[PDB]
Amino acid sequence: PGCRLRSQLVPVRALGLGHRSDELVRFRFCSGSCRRARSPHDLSLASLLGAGALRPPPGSRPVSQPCCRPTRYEAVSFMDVNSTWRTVDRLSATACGCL
Amino acid sequence: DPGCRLRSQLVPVRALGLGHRSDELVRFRFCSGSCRRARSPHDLSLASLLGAGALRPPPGSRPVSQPCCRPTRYEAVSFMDVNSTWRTVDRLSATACGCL
Amino acid sequence: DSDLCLKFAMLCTLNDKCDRLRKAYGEACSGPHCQRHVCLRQLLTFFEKAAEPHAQGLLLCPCAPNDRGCGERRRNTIAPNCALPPVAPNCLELRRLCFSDPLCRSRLVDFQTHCHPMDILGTCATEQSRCLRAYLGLIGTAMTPNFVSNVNTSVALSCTCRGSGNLQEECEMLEGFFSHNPCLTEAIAAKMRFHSQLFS
Amino acid sequence: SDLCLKFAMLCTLNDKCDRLRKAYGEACSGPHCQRHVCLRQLLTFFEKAAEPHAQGLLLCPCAPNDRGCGERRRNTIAPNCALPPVAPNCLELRRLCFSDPLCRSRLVDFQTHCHPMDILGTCATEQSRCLRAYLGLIGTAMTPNFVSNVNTSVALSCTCRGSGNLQEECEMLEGFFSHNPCLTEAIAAKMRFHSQLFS
Ligand SMILES: *[C@@H]1O[C@H](CO)[C@@H](O[C@@H]2O[C@H](CO)[C@@H](O[C@@H]3O[C@H](CO[C@H]4O[C@H](CO)[C@@H](O)[C@H](O)[C@@H]4O)[C@@H](O)[C@H](O[C@H]4O[C@H](CO)[C@@H](O)[C@H](O)[C@@H]4O)[C@@H]3O)[C@H](O)[C@H]2NC(C)=O)[C@H](O)[C@H]1NC(C)=O
Ligand SMILES: *[C@@H]1O[C@H](CO)[C@@H](O)[C@H](O)[C@H]1NC(C)=O
Repeated sequence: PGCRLRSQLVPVRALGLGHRSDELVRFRFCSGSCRRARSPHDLSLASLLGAGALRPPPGSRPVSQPCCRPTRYEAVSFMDVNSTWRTVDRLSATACGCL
Repeated sequence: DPGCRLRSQLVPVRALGLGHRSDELVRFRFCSGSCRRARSPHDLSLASLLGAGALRPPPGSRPVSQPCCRPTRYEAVSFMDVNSTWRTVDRLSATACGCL
Repeated sequence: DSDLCLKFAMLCTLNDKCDRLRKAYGEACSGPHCQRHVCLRQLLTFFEKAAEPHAQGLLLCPCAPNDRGCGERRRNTIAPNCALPPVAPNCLELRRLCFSDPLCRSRLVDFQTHCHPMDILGTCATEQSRCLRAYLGLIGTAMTPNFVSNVNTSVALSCTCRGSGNLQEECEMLEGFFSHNPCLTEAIAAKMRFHSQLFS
Repeated sequence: SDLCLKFAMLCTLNDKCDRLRKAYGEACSGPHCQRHVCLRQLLTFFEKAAEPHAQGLLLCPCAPNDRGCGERRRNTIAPNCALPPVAPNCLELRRLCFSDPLCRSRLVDFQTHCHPMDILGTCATEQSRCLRAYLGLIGTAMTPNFVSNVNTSVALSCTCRGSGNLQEECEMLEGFFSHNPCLTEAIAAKMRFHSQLFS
């Protein structure tokens, strides 16, 4: 629920890597709320968004919290459809933070 | 420009949730927009997995697949309250933005 | 139903340059804290740098007679609880403190040059707009003038002539040049009428 | 999907096995491969992984015409990285093995447990001790592997060319892998087991 390292088996083919594989790999990523050290700016941003006092900008809406993000990574390795071992560095998260 | 940048809007002091009461409007500045330029290999694979339907939703918020547009610097906001007294609240308004 | 002092504050906020300058002194002049010299310096910059019409709208804003909220806003616009000493000194001592700083002496000279009445009617020695600019040019100096009331438009230095001794008249003359000066009164009054009319 | 892929995924599902497999996978990847680092990680894998996982990973059964299953089985140890690009003489390989106390130990074990006692496949000890000693050679100077993607024969990466007066001794060493009823039947049995387990 709060900001934490998460883990799931995913198809290598979903990773968007080009190399084709029939393997699943463990992939780790970061997600969750960063509602703790609540800043004056974020409190007011959240107030204004709640009061609807801000016209929405072009693009993404502003976030009123730090984002749950990875701080460190490890490689992901797998055998591709031709049975060649492949490795991609820094693809999988190993730690998270509120950034 | 939908890319991460500093945005400015004139807002009622009353909507800022400050507990000082004021009839004034202030310029409030904040950061918002896309950071897809600053995506890592992790970010790119996480965006692919999400686009692909590959991940069960974790509890709480959706994972983000790119840096967040966030203030890198702040300044105070100042106004006169309903009793005609000048008030200042520090670090309320952004002055610069980053893909963080 | 906002009063015009609030509306004129907001016209300043709407102008990029004036907003930044007003925010700057508002910050410098806030709180039970306040470094008085920093507040005074931000006031001086504000009247120096802001467009004259924005600066005169902000301060010389009109209030209905029974609108004490407007008058109180107008009287506190320059943050006097910060900008002014909490003890009002003798007016002649205050001018002496003025005379000791080249900038303040020069601002006081121009106020005397432009705001001197040439006749009993209140004709100014030059023109009303030059008098207003010289009057506002004293805000942030040792001789900072301000509205005295929330129910009328009278202005004064923050000084007294009590304890002026054998120099009582010299003191009242200096004080009076701000407190009961038909050139200054008429210049202020006309500008206030213009402000009411702009918003009518 | 084939049972080689299934057993690879059983390892992935096990946190401890997945970590050991990823580690050699990473050390044995790419054209930039560092052979000695890959070999170290293979030794570690077979040393530390649960025997049923390590055996399932490598000794996995493939249908007659399943070239993809056999190619996967054949490449599981990353032989392009683990094996020298040029195959030396087989006795030289043994010599290099004798020169390293760990390798020397592993070869003795394999010679002890995988000695055939008859044509039926009876081992000097037990089938399971033979398999353990066999996999104990992977990541050493005498790393055995599947020869083909269509059959289950296994061999060292070496030749008996340039052997001279030492031809028979050389072919005898090769024979311990090619013509060894104990080793052959132990691998074939385990593969049958893995088939039947899933079925
Ligand atoms: C705009 O509105 C203002 C605000 O009301 C009026 O200004 C006041 O004017 C009156 C009358 O001139 C001033 O009255 C004087 O009070 C002096 C004491 O002042 C101090 O004390 C009070 C504390 O309660 C403070 O408010 C003030 O800040 C000072 O600290 C008295 O000593 C004077 O007394 C003398 O006059 C009376 C009447 O003749 C005599 O009975 C006494 O014997 C003595 O001689 C006087 O009472 C008042 O001080 C002013 N206040 C301010 C803030 O300036 C303006 O007149 C009005 N402008 C116009 C043009 O109408
Ligand atoms: C398997 O194939 C290899 C070469 O592809 C061959 O040399 C070997 O004898 C074959 N083994 C069996 C048992 O047929």
